Parts: sequence; C-alpha cells; structure tokens
Amino acid sequence: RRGSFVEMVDNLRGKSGQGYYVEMTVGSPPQTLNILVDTGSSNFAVGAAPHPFLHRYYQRQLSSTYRDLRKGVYVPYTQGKWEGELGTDLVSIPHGPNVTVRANIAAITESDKFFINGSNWEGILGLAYAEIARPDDSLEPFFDSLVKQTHVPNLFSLQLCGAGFPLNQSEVLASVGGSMIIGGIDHSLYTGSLWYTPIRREWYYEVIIVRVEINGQDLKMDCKEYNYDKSIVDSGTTNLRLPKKVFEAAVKSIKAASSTEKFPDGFWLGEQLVCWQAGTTPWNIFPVISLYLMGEVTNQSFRITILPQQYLRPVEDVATSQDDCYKFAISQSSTGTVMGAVIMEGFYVVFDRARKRIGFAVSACHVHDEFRTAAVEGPFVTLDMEDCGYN
Ligand SMILES: NC1=N[C@@]2([C@@H]3C[C@H]3NC(=O)c3ccc(F)cn3)COC[C@H]2CS1
Ligand SMILES: NC1=N[C@@]2([C@H]3C[C@@H]3NC(=O)c3ccc(F)cn3)COC[C@H]2CS1
Repeated sequence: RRGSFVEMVDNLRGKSGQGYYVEMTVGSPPQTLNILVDTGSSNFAVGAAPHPFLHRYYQRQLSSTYRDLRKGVYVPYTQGKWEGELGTDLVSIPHGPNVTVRANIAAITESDKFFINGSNWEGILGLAYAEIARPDDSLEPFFDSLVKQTHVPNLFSLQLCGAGFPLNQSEVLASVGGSMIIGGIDHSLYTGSLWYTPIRREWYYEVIIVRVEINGQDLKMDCKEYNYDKSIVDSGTTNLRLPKKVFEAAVKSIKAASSTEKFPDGFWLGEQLVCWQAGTTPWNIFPVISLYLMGEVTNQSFRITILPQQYLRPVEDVATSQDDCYKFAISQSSTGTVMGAVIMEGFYVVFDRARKRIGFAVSACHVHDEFRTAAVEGPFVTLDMEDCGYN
C-alpha cells in the first residue's frame, strides 16, 4: 500500500483528554490558529477576544477580507457555553489541500468552560452537517464550503494517535498526534481492510450498532437500546459514552471479566485514577469490547474490537511518580452512544460523505500489547438491522 497524501500525514497534535487539533489560518494577512477537529458539531468557531486560556485569537479588524454577517450566535450546551458574532473570511489549512475557501466563522466573544487550559487550541472546526449548525441550518459548515468552492473530494479521514502514556503541554506541542486527510484516504495509516457502515442520516455522523460483546460474551440487550436515542462518531468527545441502561450492563460485564482485582466505585464512574507500579499494568485482566455495526450489504454486519489500551486513558499522577496511571474512559449518556476519541484512537476512520458511509480499519498507530490487537472483522449475517435504529 502506498501513502498518497504525504502533505497531510502527521498534521494533528493533541490527546484524548483535551482534543486533537489542526493548524489553520484565517484572514488576510493569514492569522494562524490551532483548531479542534470536531466531528460532533457543525460550526467553525474561533476565539476572537482575550481569554485567560488563549495565547492568541482572531483579530477581525486586522483582516482585509473579513465580512460581517451582522448576526449573533449563542450556543449553550450541557458542559459549557459559547457566544459570538458571525462573519466570513478566507481560510486555509497549511498542512492540508493547497486551497483557500471563504467560510463562515463564529468569532467567539464570551465563553464558559469551553476553552481548556493547556489544550493549545483556540477554536473548533465542526465537521458535521448543516442540520445541527447554530443558530440554524442556513449557516453553511466549513466542509460544505470547501467542497462547493474547490475540487477537493467530499470525504475526509481521521487517524487519532494516542501515546499510551501521559504527555504534558510541552510534549503535546512537540509531538505528532495523528492525521486529518482532507479529500482522501491514505493507505499507510491503517492495516487490514476498511469496512463501511451507512450514515443513517446526515446531521451528526449517525450510525447503527447491532450487537455488543465483552470478551466475546453478548451483552444481550434489545439492539434499539444501543442506539437510544442515537449513536454517533464524535472526535470532540473524549470517552466512549453509552446510554444509561447499556452503560450499567456493560460496566457489570467489565467488572465481572476483571474481577480478579477490585477497583473503587470512583474508578468505574470515570472520576478517579488507578495506578500500577511502572510497567505492571495488568492489561490481560481487562476484556476486549466489540461493537457490531450495520454493513453496506443487505443482512450483513461487521465488528470493531477495542482493547483496554483504548478505554483506559493514561493520566499523570504527579510528575515525580513512576507509576502507570489511568482513568476509565467509558461513561454514561442521556443523549445516545458516542464513539469518542478513545474509541477513534483504535481505528482509521473514513468519513465518506460522498457515499453516505463511514469506514473503519485498524489504525497503524493504535496502542496494543504482545498478545492482542484492535480488530475490524467481518462479515456476519445479521437480520432486521434497520429495526435497531431509534425513531
Ligand atoms: N497479528 C499478530 N498478533 C499477535 C499479537 C498481538 C500482536 N503483537 C505483536 O506481534 C507484537 C510484537 C512485538 C511487540 F513489541 C508488541 N507486539 C497475536 O497472535 C500472534 C501475534 C503475532 S501476529
Ligand atoms: N462534540 C462536541 N463538541 C463541542 C466541543 C467543545 C467540545 N469538545 C472538547 O472540548 C474536547 C475535549 C477532549 C477531546 F478529546 C475532544 N474534544 C462543541 O459543541 C459543544 C461541545 C459538546 S461535544
């Protein structure tokens, strides 16, 4: 396999806890900003005023190409809020396609628990569809503009690369965190075959899960439960998030599989770190988790399998400690399944918008051990898969 997108390989930095970001420029002359790659939202929004956690921000007054749309936007969400002023400007991705686009930009003027101290990013690139744009679906998302204005194919792909150990801010800045290939698939970024699941509807990147196993054991829930009220692929969420009832069942199963060691309730609630002596993390006691996804062929599914090296997120205790420490990166949701960054770190994920499908392959950068790897495998005969979708 040849890698045909060398200019875009290794263009991301970051980590699952704080997000993966790409360098972009906005305005004339170009203003460089680091931008979070977010497949779970649809606005391009950048810091545009001083904030304690921003080293730089978009200065509209210094851009000759800035256009004011004379419209505000207020975006409250569960864990925070941002508000800003809409406009358009010329945008480029230096380690991207060799093109400049005029795109909508929300200039963020006030925010709460949005920016992350030490994350290094100064804005967000919402890569999902117009239906979920704010303030409404008339605000064309960045990727839509890119495809309309250029010859870039209507597809992008993400390889998010977790280190398998903690990185500080200085280390993140100096390290490669993955690849966003805009307009194509780079065959150097995965091993084995790509398997595709349909995009159920173009809003979020919505998919359908048809079976869940923990170490090969069927969780045995009605498949609608896995997709209640949706299942999405979201690079802008850290954890694998599961609907309450599925979370409860899965945690019970994972506890049972790992029962040779007892962990505190705070660990399973995703709040508390657990630590082992350097090098002694007992990966083998934790189970693999398989999610079966609807295939493109009638009555066919395939599965993706992750390791504890994906769902246990490395965290530092103290800079002086030599212990290997982790948080449990599966958590409950009241808004459906979210296949977040820790899941995506296992896989090369192809967002094939043109063909309304998402591809998964084993990532060439996934963390594993001598005994087990992540997997993407198929096919399986599966009936009545459409019925697994929630209405
Ligand atoms: N694909 C295969 N899978 C196996 C294990 C899961 C792979 N890991 C390795 O080969 C390996 C080698 C050196 C190292 F530092 C870390 N890992 C499981 O079955 C046979 C073994 C070799 S080939
Ligand atoms: N995908 C959504 N996107 C939003 C972005 C801001 C949040 N994501 C993050 O901070 C973040 C943190 C760690 C990661 F690995 C990835 N992302 C934007 O809309 C609201 C918020 C909710 S979840």
